[PDB]
Amino acid sequence: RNPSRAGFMGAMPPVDNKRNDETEKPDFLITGSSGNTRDGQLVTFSGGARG
Amino acid sequence: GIALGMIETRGLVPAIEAADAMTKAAEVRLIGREFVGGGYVTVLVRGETGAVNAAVRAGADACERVGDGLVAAHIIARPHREVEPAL
Repeated sequence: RNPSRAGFMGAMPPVDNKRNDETEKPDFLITGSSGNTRDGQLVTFSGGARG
Repeated sequence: GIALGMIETRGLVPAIEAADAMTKAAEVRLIGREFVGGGYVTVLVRGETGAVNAAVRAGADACERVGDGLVAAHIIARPHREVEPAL
């Protein structure tokens, strides 16, 4: 029909998954992070260093 | 409560945790907290033999896993008359 054009050469834009970094371990629960286990910031030695 | 127990550890995260368990366990009286020096902290407790035993065992096993934990803990059933100079 109406002559379109191709151009581009690279198709879809390179969208990055904002989720990345990781590297270290999330800061001892209580601030974010799902799943997991450990303790409700119990008096247990874990407490802060619950990990 | 002539029967005497005492909880000693390195740093007082376990010391106050154990003392909390002490008072938490029975009608025991915390008579003194002492800074040994070099990081050791001691907490004294007075009461009868059974109550002191329950308190000391509860606190010791509770505090063995917190931070750096207990160092040692035992009980005196019939403390000598020198306890008053000792406190």
